[PDB]
Formats: sequence, C-alpha cells, structure tokens
Amino acid sequence: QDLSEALKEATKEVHIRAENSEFMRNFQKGQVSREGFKLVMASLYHIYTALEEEIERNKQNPVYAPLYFPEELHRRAALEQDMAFWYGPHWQEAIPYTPATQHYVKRLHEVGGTHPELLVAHAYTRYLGDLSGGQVLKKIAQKAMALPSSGEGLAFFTFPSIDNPTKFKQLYRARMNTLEMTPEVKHRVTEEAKTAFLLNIELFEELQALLT
Ligand code: HEM
Repeated sequence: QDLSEALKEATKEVHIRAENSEFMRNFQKGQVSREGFKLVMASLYHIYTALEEEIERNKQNPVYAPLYFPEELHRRAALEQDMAFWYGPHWQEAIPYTPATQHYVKRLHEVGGTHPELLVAHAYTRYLGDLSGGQVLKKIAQKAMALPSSGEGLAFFTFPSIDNPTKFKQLYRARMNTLEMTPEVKHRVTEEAKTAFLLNIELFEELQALLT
C-alpha cells in the first residue's frame, strides 16, 4: 500500500472531526469574521514558519528530500503578505502567538530536529489540505468577508507557482510514494499525521474559545 493512500485512509476519520470543530463549522457556514480570521491566519504564520524552517533543515535528508518543493508549496512568504494586509506594516509585533500555536510549533521542531523521518506527516497534513479543501475555504472566506478576486488578504490560499493544484497533488503523492518505506516508518508516519490533525483541532478549539 502506497504511503499517500495509507495517509489518506489513516486520517480520513480525524479529518471529519476537524471539519466539525466549532470554529471550522462556523467558518464553513460563512460566519467567519475578521477578528476570527486574523487569529487563525496569524497562527498559521507561526506554524508554517516552523514547518518550513524544519523542511529547510532536512531538505537534503532522503527521508524528506523527494518532497522538497519550496517554490510551488511554501507558504511563509504568502503568510507574511497576508499578515501585512490584516495587521498592518508592524504586524510582527502585533500578531498573537497562542499556546496551542506554540504547542504545534514545539512538536514541529521536535519532529524536524529529532524525528525527521516523520516530517512528511506534517507536510502532508498541511500542504495536501491547502491544495484541496483549502481552495474551498478560500472561496468561503472571500464571500464572507468581501475579499477581492485579485487575491489580497488570501495569499496563503493562492499558489501562483502551480498551474493546477489537482495535478501537483498527484505529483506530490507520487513523490511521497518514492520515499524509502519500511513497516516501522509507515506506521509512525500515519500516527504522526493523526497527531498533526489533532494539533490543528486543538488550535481551532482554542481560537473559538478566545472568540467566545
Ligand atoms: C472545515 C474545513 C475543511 C474542509 C471543508 C475540508 C475539505 C476537504 C476536501 C473537500 C478535501 C478533498 C477530498 C478528496 O479529495 O477526497 C480535503 C482534503 C484534505 N484535507 Fe481538508 N478540509 C477541512 C479541514 C481540514 C483540516 C483542519 C486539515 C488538517 C490541517 C485538513 C487536511 C486535509 C488533507 C491532508 C487533505 C488531503 C487528503 C488526501 O488526498 O490524502 N483539512 N479537505
């Protein structure tokens, strides 16, 4: 069984749970506000910054190298533009760094620095979602908050270096399936992917509480 398929099957359950968190449920209904949107995007800024810092650290490591697509996938630059859009010229000192976000970042660094063979679980969880359902969330946000089709404020959800997300996704999956795999690695990667989903749900639960 290919890793790409093992991951999808192993996280399809927790994915349903994540979609139904209070925050994401409200979001889907289009009840997402500027204050709430800012909290999640600021948090993603920190998360992707940590994720990509670890990706760079392990770019030449075989347990991750085949998935090294900075130009097409990396989000930090886009999130920096979004931060300037939502928080202003001095966003760096204005954006929040919540406990749940810190917790996520902590695990990302543990994985990247100590268990790099599991980094793929975290890139899969975030990037493949962005390339698929993330496009749906993008439309919802635009409609809800009157964001321009030109893209301002939603750079995170825009991949200008990729013609077709569905095509790249298939490529990314194929490359994921070239990683040297053993029962040991496959089992732990799928487990870490479930943990990654949980970290996201915990972030969403925290943000909703901060909002209510
Ligand atoms: C309520 C918000 C969400 C919606 C509406 C949503 C919806 C979707 C949709 C429509 C797909 C494509 C289904 C398919 O190809 O069969 C997808 C895939 C995916 N989503 Fe989400 N999603 C949401 C939340 C999340 C969250 C919170 C994560 C974890 C950070 C996530 C990660 C993924 C991943 C990793 C995939 C790719 C699965 C695969 O093809 O292997 N999604 N999502």
